[PDB]
Amino acid sequence: RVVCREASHAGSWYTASGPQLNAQLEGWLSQVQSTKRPARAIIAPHAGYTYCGSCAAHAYKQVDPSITRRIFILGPSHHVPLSRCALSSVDIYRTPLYDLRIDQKIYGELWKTGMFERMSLQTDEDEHSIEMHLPYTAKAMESHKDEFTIIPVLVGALSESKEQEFGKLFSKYLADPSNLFVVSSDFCHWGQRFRYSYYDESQGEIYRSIEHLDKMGMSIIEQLDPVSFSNYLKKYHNTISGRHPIGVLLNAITELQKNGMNMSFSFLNYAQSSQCRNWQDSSVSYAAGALTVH
Ligand SMILES: N[C@@H](CCC(=O)N[C@@H](CS)C(=O)NCC(=O)O)C(=O)O
Repeated sequence: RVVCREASHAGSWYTASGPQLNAQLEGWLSQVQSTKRPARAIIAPHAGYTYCGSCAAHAYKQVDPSITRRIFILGPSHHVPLSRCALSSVDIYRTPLYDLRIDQKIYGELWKTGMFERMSLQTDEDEHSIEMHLPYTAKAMESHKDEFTIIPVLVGALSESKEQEFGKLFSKYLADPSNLFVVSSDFCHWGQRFRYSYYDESQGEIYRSIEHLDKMGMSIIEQLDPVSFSNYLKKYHNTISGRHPIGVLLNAITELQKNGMNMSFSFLNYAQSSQCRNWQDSSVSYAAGALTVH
């Protein structure tokens, strides 16, 4: 049995040198003023750090490392035909900063729901959408580096009913101030290379239409409304890569509202990998945001 998941995208999606990566993350985090501490959930991108690291800092700066003790990371599956969610087979997730330990107690509880499959080590290491949050998490939590655990969850192509069921399942954990939910997603992938060319001419340039479409989705997320978000996906089919983890989060939020809790979500930074101006251009969008529970 292999006990460690190697940092299989280090050096290609982010800097492999621990000390240099540490300084790069520190630099991006220093440019952000914390406004939403202590975040109970964040939405953050999963592209290479050269493209999205500055944006992701706006989410990670909202984590209060003196409060958060367990960090769920829900990332969408890119390679495998997964219809449910999957849990890791290893005990430790490596990063160039320091290695992260999976919460064995919660992993046992989750497994006993019967709702999860077990992803192989090969599946685990092939996916990047969880790994891209490990260095940032390690950096955000370094002042308490030996006092927190992670709960990695691979999120497949969930049906609406599975988004509802997993949302209700995770809601009991979302209600605990010691827990943090990292919801991994990029926003619009625009261009012929993505077979996506939706364009609202009332917005002007293509990149402004992309910004408007993304921000329609971001505003719906801020309305805490999973049905509205599903309807928006059905209407425009925006290529939001973590739409299923987001659907899980929104259903968890509505479950907590039914239990009498009150919540607020705010997006804090929006960016595009480039600015599309003609039909042959392509770009990927990034958005960072935080959920506050009082
Ligand atoms: N170096 C990595 C990452 C490259 C990368 O991050 N590309 C951007 C687009 S310029 C991106 O957004 N990737 C994640 C996504 O498409 O959602 C690779 O070769 O795939």
